[PDB]
Amino acid sequence: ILLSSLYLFNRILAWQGNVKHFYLFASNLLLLFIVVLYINFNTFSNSFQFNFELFNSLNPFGLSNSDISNGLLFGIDGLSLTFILLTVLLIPLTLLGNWYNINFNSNLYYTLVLAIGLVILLNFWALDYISFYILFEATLPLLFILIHIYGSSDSERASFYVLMFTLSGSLFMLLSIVVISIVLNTTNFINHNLFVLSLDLQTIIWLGLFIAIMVKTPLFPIHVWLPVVHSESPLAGSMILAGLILKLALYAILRLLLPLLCEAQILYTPMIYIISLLTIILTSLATLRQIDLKVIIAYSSISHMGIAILGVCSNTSLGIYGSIVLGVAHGFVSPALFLIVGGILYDRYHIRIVNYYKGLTTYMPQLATYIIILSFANIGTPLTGNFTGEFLSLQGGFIRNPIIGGISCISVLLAAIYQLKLTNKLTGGISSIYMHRTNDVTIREKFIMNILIISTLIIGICPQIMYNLLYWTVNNYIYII
Amino acid sequence: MFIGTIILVLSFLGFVFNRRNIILAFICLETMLLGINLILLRNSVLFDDISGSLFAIVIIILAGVESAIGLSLLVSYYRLRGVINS
Amino acid sequence: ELKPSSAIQRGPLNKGGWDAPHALHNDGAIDRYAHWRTFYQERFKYTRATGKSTLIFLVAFPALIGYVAYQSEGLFEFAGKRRGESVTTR
Amino acid sequence: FHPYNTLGLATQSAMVGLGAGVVAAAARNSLALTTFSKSGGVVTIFTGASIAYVFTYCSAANLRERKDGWNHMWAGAATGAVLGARTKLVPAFIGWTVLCGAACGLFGWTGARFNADRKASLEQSPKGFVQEDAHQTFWEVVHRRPLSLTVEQLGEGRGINAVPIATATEAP
Amino acid sequence: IAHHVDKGSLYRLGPVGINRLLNKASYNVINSSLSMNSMLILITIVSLLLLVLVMNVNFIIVIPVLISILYILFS
Amino acid sequence: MLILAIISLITFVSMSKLSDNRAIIRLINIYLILVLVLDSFLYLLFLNNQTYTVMGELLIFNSFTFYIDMLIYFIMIVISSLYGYNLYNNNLYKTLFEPKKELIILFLINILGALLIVHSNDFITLFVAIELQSYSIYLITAIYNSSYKASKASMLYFFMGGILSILIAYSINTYYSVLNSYTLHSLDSLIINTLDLNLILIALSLGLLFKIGIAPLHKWLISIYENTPILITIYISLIPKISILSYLVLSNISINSLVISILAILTLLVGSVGGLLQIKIKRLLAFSGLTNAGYMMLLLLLNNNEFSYLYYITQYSISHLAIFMIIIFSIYYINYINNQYNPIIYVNQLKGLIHDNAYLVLSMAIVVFSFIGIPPLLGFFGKLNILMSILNNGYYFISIVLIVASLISALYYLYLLNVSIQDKNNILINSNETVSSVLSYILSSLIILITFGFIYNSLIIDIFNVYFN
Ligand SMILES: CCCCCCCCCCC(CCCCCCCCCC)(CO[C@H]1O[C@@H](CO)[C@H](O[C@@H]2O[C@@H](CO)[C@H](O)[C@@H](O)[C@@H]2O)[C@@H](O)[C@@H]1O)CO[C@H]1O[C@@H](CO)[C@H](O[C@@H]2O[C@@H](CO)[C@H](O)[C@@H](O)[C@@H]2O)[C@@H](O)[C@H]1O
Ligand SMILES: CCCCC/C=C/C/C=C\CCCCCCCC(=O)O[C@H](COC(=O)CCCCCCCCCCCCCCC)COP(=O)([O-])OCC[N+](C)(C)C
Ligand SMILES: CCCCCCCCCCCCCCCCCC(=O)OC[C@H](COP(=O)(O)OCCN)OC(=O)CCCCCCCCCCCCCCCCC
Repeated sequence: ILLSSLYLFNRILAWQGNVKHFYLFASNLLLLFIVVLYINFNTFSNSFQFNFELFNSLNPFGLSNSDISNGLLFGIDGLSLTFILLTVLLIPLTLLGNWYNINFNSNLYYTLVLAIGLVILLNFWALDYISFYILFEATLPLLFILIHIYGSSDSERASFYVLMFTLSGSLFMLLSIVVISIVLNTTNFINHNLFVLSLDLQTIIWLGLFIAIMVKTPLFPIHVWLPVVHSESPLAGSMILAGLILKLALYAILRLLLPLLCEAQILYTPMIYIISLLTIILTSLATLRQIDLKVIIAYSSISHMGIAILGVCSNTSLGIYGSIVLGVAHGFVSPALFLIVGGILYDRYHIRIVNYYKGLTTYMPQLATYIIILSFANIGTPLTGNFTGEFLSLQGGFIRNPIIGGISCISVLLAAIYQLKLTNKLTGGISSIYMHRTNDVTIREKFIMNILIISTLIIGICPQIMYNLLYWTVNNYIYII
Repeated sequence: MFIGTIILVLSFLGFVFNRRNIILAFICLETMLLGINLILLRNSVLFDDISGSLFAIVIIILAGVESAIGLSLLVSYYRLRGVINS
Repeated sequence: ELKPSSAIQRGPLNKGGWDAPHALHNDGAIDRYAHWRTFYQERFKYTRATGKSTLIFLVAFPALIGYVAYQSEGLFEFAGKRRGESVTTR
Repeated sequence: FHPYNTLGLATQSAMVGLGAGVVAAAARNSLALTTFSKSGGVVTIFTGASIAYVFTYCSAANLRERKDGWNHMWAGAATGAVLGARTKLVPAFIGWTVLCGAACGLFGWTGARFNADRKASLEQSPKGFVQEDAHQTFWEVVHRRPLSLTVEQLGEGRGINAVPIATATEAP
Repeated sequence: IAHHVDKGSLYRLGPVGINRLLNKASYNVINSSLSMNSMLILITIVSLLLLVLVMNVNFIIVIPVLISILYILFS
Repeated sequence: MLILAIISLITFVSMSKLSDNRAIIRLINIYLILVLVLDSFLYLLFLNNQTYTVMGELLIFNSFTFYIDMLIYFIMIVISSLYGYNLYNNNLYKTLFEPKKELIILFLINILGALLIVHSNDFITLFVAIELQSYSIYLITAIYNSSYKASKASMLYFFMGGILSILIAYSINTYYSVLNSYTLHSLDSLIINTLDLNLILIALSLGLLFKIGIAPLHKWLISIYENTPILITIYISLIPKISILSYLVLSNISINSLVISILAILTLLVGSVGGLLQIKIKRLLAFSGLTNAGYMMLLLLLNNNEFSYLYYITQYSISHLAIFMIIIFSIYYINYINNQYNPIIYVNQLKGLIHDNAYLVLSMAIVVFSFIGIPPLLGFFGKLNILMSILNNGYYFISIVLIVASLISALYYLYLLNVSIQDKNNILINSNETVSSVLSYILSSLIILITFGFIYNSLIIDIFNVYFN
């Protein structure tokens, strides 16, 4: 199979010359395969189901059935399945959004994009700390290369930011993982809630883990790399980064931190709430005085992640469900806004300064409708998944701490301010003098945006449709005596 | 222990604070080896032990070959420049 | 006498592609304003106003929220509280 | 905790710093009476750093009646203040203060040692799962901890109660 | 906020401040191929001996000396 | 085999003409390969961690030294291939890379010195092996006497090595004067408790460590590495590090040493910070070597460091060989040869290499990200094992400093890739010339090892548990 499929790949490359059709086909097959897996997934059980092990000593190149397990573990539960489905949904759209604007070394570009997508998808399958960390860092070289070669004018500094900040956080994560390894001599996620470390040791390990979470989510005050890396990334890099790599952080909290360091998490929760309220308020305010389109869209994601964090550390089932739903809805909506600003407007006019843009409704009414819909979705209109996520997250946060959650309810207003201030200038007024008329949104762009819009609407009208995968998870991590 | 130690330390200070010539440098190397060996041999005698004297003989031979190689290096260095201005 | 091999033939790096008509009329003033705003960090200096905003937002505001969040931890329980009952636990 | 003798220890530190600055000045001279003329004030650098660090460390340790990393944080802050006064600029002074204080606070937190405290380290400590009902030590792990320990360490409230809810709310 | 905090202080404790700090420190550590190196080796030997003497006396007293030494070398 | 090779080679090189140098070197390359493959089965002696004292208790043989020995042979094979084969067949490369007549004999003798350092059970053997390696490495530095910088380098090296050798001999003799012995095997826990040997043993360790260039005595070695011919630097920067570090690890005479702790910290800081402002390739690589030597120095503070040290030294040897070979290959695409000993000198001379050779830059990226420690490349697991060891033994502050130093050094590691994936105006159109098959295959083998070594991690640890326990 693998030999034959490799032959097929080689022949397609030799004859056609551009791998991108093969990659699109492949990613669609992967999506279908994951859907088949969902069909055969038992939901009346809190146990990992499609388990396999790699690089075991008895079978380094195959799967292990040995009675000693020294390789890397993989498997899924409902929580991993949700994000995996999101990933396989997003990857083909990431390939498709750059279908025409890459005219050089295109095969390498598509290879990097598909590789990053596969790395994240595999990362969600990881079942122990070491493999999780391995696949968690494996993206950074690919992101560095991609941003450096296929990025905009300031792409060199962008690539250095995206590598350095994430390494900086990941190495403290590595300290915590090394401490866990040498203290427990185990690394798995299957039974790691069974080990009850001393409170002081929990308090120490929690620091490294949460520093990694601060850099990767990001949270205030170490969020300054994200707006850059977004603004100078090419479209696929921005869509992947906004839609999957940030959710890797939330998945990291739920999988690595909460089951193992429960008591220390209980001790540290108000500090988390300080940091999340900081990120929400301060980044939302800082968004008001930006002049770049992609930078503003990037700043939106940080605030939504702040609300997600407030949900996920609320020690309530509603808070956790809200954090997950908000993560999924953000993965639907933010790639769409990035598609607009960095693939439609940027590919037509090759500029991102806000002053140039005005009154796009006259020549491009369809693009204006899309902007309006996506912006009201981003600020949390009900019947959109974003609203369900923000509402449930805020419920959990208000329960966990009434004052802090009540103040956090100002995020609704702040989000409306920056987003609608942007869309007001973009859609209306008299058509700009600086730019000329160009085509309206095309069939491909409309297809991608329709996919994202219908996904967010579907989970916004009936968020319950996710519950069958998540009803174990909403109880697996809350710590009430 | 006394004569050897003082030869070692004075040759070391001559080497370090040399700002006169490179020959002084060679000589400080040799005299350091001398002082090391004198300390060694006094200890050999005090212990009535042969291991000390065996290592002294080996130092002698290795200092010989080290001097040979070092002077060869200096000559090869000179061949290109014609003059040693230190 | 040390020169690269004569065997090598070097041509131009052309990037190919179709030169689209230029659909934006760049405004030099806007570009300079954008560049100044984009690289403001290269020229930032600590003064009285800048230091004041720093000490407010990075120090005073976090301290306020921390005092609130550690003082109020576990203070409230609201679920189904009735008349006469204390909504406070301490 | 029995006190550090701040005065004496600071005096010895003054002596050590003066000697170290003298050695640095002699070196500086050799590498470049003029030795102190062309010193660059290194003798003052050493002397001031020594006095500041030692005096602030002992002072803070005595006042708080504790020995931990916070004392090193204060002492590093004082040392950074001394070293950043040389810039003659308020931002640089503040930066030296806060950052040297942070670095030395990290140093004091890890143990205020460059090598390791061998007896406390994991390799020389009781580890693994504990036996029948023994008290938990720092490196040891269990399957269940005593609920009274949870209630005392974490504190009452926010879902931490002496008795499981369902048991407490059972009818008879 | 957006300027003074985000592109101000956070970049100070970020890419820009670190860039300046590393520029200065690196310049200082790079700032007579023999005589100099010989002086270096003597200075290392004597400095190590005196530092360890101090450590035997009292380890707390040597911390400022190490801080000052690093200040000389990097700054 | 090594002694027999040295003797025969002296005879042949005496009786052969200057044109036969490369053929002779190919002969020895194949001979070493044959020895490595046919005599490998002697590992079986070391089953259950069986130790053997040999030559009247002068040499010690265990699994550890057997592995170091095999590694040194592999390194010698790779290094001799660079001299035994031409990259290109043009006049320029005949001028650039020609092997001296006696170079191979010097290489073999320095290898013998390194192996005797590794196996040394007695201080007399240690000192003789140190002096053998030191003399051979002086001469290797000096054999390219047409270079002004190489001769200046050899002289500075002679003097610094002589002083450090005198410090070492002094330490050996003080140990003799206190214990009337020349063996560390005479040492025991009772003896270490009873007597204060700390000063003597630390002086011996420092005398050995300053010979591989740990701070604050680095700069003389970085200058030597900068000023030697590039194919000489590939060797002299590696073998002494391996031999000295392996001896120190095996001896374990500085456990929990406060002075070694402070010096390892200082070495990390200087290697990371000082390499940032560098613009020359080989100075960048030498500061890389300094930082990695710091990572290995940390392992001298603890017991049971065999696995972490072996893994780290192996992956470092592979990465170091590979990065030097990549710099060597990238010479064919530069438009300016600086001189005949060091054809490429400045990092910026690689600018736009991806447009000339995409896969060369792919290999460069792989090796750089190994150095930074990106999983699942080998570099990550090397750093992981080191962190495991030092955290198990309570070196908390040193672990924090190691984190910080890896972060800082990532900057000047990525400097190379950064300039390499930028764009050059004059892009290779075509060429008839083929890079030599053999060296390209070797470079590819190193790259594939770095990339896909991790699949064998669990098998390696299983083997290790039976040969080192
Ligand atoms: C992610 C951010 C990283 C930054 C944080 C790292 C800092 C770690 C600090 C925590 C920690 C090592 C923990 C390492 C765990 C993994 C390491 C994590 C990764 C490493 C990067 C260092 O604890 C240090 O704290 C300093 C104060 O701050 C002290 O400074 C000094 O104070 C003065 C000297 O007395 C001087 O005046 C001066 O010398 C300094 O002032 C040190 O003495 C002290 O060793 C604590 O270790 C130790 O804790 C104790 C009781 O906790 C344990 O023994 C316990 O004994 C009973 C009670 O004792 C308990 O009944 C029992 O149950 C338990 O057996 C020990 O077994 C040991 O384990
Ligand atoms: C037909 C004979 C050919 C054998 C030639 C060997 C040449 C060595 C040259 C370079 C060293 C390169 C890599 C050494 C591998 C370690 C072997 C071992 O397992 O390491 C163990 C000890 O683990 C350790 O400490 C850690 C070792 C650190 C290795 C770091 C790299 C890991 C990734 C390498 C993956 C291997 C590539 C396979 C691709 C299909 C020693 O094993 P051992 O002493 O029992 O000897 C093995 C039996 N032998 C003699 C017949 C071969
Ligand atoms: C470079 C970064 C670091 C690299 C570290 C790890 C690299 C791993 C390389 C990818 C290989 C993993 C994917 C293939 C493994 C699974 C093969 C398999 O057969 O699944 C095993 C599992 C159980 O099957 P079984 O027990 O045999 O019973 C069958 C009953 N009919 O059967 C199942 O339940 C199906 C399992 C589906 C798994 C989905 C995997 C998602 C992505 C697949 C390709 C990913 C390739 C990644 C490439 C980039 C590198 C990360």
